[PDB]
Amino acid sequence: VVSQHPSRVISKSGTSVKIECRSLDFQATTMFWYRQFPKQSLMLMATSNEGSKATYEQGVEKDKFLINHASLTLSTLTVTSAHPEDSSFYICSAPGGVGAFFGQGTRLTVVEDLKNVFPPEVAVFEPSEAEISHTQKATLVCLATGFYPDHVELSWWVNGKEVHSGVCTDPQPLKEQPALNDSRYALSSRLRVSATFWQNPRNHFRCQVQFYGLSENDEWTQDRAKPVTQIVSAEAWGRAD
Amino acid sequence: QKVTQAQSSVSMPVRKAVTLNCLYETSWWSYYIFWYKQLPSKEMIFLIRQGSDEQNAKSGRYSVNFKKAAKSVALTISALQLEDSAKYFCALGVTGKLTFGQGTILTVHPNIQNPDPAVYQLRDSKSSDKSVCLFTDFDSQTNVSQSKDSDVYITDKCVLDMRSMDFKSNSAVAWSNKSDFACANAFNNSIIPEDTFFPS
Repeated sequence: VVSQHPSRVISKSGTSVKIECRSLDFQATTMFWYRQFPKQSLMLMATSNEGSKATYEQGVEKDKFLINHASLTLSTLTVTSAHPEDSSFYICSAPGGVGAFFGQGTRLTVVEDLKNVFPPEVAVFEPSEAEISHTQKATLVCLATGFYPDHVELSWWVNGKEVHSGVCTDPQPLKEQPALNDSRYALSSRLRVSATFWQNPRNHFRCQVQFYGLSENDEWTQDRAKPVTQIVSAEAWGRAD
Repeated sequence: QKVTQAQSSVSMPVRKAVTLNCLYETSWWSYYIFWYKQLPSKEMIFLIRQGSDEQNAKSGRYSVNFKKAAKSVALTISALQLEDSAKYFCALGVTGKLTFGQGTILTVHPNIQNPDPAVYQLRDSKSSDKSVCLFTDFDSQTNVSQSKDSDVYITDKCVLDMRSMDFKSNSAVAWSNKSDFACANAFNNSIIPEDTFFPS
C-alpha cells in the first residue's frame, strides 16, 4: 500500500509545505504526483525517479514544486512559497498491480491568514406538521453553514446511537458565494423517522458535524474560539404536539 | 492525450444497471483504460482495466463496452446498490502515466413505487434566522435547479446513507433569511410534476 503524509494540512501563505509518499511493504523506484482542483480531473504534475532528476509535466513550475526521490520507499513533493491558489487535492501513486497503488491523498488548504478558517454553524429544523399529516412520516433537517475549508462529516444520533436509516445527505458542500474566491460553504442533511417516533418527547435527535480545522500547535489571536478540529452539533427532543 | 466524460451527473434506482460514457483521444498504439471511483474521503478505488488489445473487460459487477475504433469505453455497473453512489473516473494510461476524465457523479436512488412529490414549510429554528423549505418524495429523475438569487440557497437532491434500511426518500432543501422567502415559489426554477403537493 502507498501511504501519504499528511492527509490534511491548513498552511499560511509563504510557507514551505512538504507532502510525503511512502510505499509500505514494497519498494518503488518511480512515484507519480497528481493534483485535483474541486469538481475537476486529476492531473499529472510530475514523476519522481530513483537515482535521477524528477520529470515535470507541461505548465508545472519546477521552482514552485520540488519533487524528490528520498529513498527506494519515499518520494516527497514540496510546495515552496505556498499561495491560496495552491489549495488543491494532491494524490500520489506507485506502479504495481492491475492499476497502480494510490495514496489516500492530501487536502492542502493555503490561507493568507489562519483567521480565514471558520467552523460550521449548525442548526436543526423540526418536521413540518403538513408532512406528518400527509405521510405519517417526519423529516428533520440539519444545516451546517459558513464553514471554511469545505471538509466536514455530518452524522445523525438518535438516543445517543448513530443512525443510518432515514438519513440522506448532500453529495458535496454548496459554495455560499459561487462567484467569490473566499466563499464559505454549507451542507444539509435529512433524517426521516415515523411521526410516532418523532412525537415521543423522550426521543433525542442530534445532528453532528465534524470539522477539520487548526492544529493544537497553530497560532491564534482572534476573540472568537480557535477553529480547531471539532464537533459542532444541533439537537431537538421529540414533540408530542 | 484526452479523456472526455461528457455527463456530469447520472441518477438511477437500485437493482437496475447504469452505463457511464467515456471517450478518449490518444496517439499511442498500446494503452489501458481504467475506471476508478472516488469515495467521499477522496480515496480512489480501482474498478476495472480495459487493455487496448483485449476483449471487453469484466470484474465483479463492472463491465466495459470497448469500441476501439470509436475510442469509446463505457462502463456498465450491474445490480446497483446504495454503496455505488460516488464520482466515477475514466482514465487513459500510457507507461504508468494516467490522463483522467472530469468524472461522473452517479447517485443511486431508492425504488419509489408511489412518488408523493411535495414542498413543506418547516418551523423556524429559535437558534437560526434561516427559513427552510423541504422538497421531498419526488422520483429519481427529478432535476433540482440551482438558485438564481445570491440570498437563496438550494441544494441538489441528496445521497442516501449507504447503510439506510428505512424511510428512504429523495429530497432537496432551499433556505434563505430574506423577508419575502416562501416555499410556494422556492423551487420554481425546477421542472416538477404537475401534482406536486404545496400545503398552505
